[PDB]
Amino acid sequence: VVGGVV
Repeated sequence: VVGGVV
């Protein structure tokens, strides 16, 4: 899994 970005 990977985190999103802001």
